[PDB]
Amino acid sequence: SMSVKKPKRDDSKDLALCSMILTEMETHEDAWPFLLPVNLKLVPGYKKVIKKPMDFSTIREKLSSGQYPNLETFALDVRLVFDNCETFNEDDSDIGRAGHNMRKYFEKKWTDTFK
Repeated sequence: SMSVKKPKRDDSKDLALCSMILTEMETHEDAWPFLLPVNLKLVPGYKKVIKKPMDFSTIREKLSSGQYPNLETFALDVRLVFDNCETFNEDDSDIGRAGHNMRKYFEKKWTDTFK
């Protein structure tokens, strides 16, 4: 509350560390469904169904341009990528399996880096 603060957590390396995690996600072999925005002209249903499209390239550009105020807003967009993928894709599809795998991979790096 006013003039009453918990001790200051060092957040000065967060930007660098999120960039590193994002590099690791970009270079994973199962990243291909997520590298670029879904083509809303070429994929029926996507525009109407997925209210907030997100992809790794869009996260990389937001990250690079100071559009994440803190590491939680960064994790929210990463998780959005996988939540969208589960919304639109069966679990027993290549893309559906890719998304589960990538979510697992991300969540471990997140825990190991920050928790």
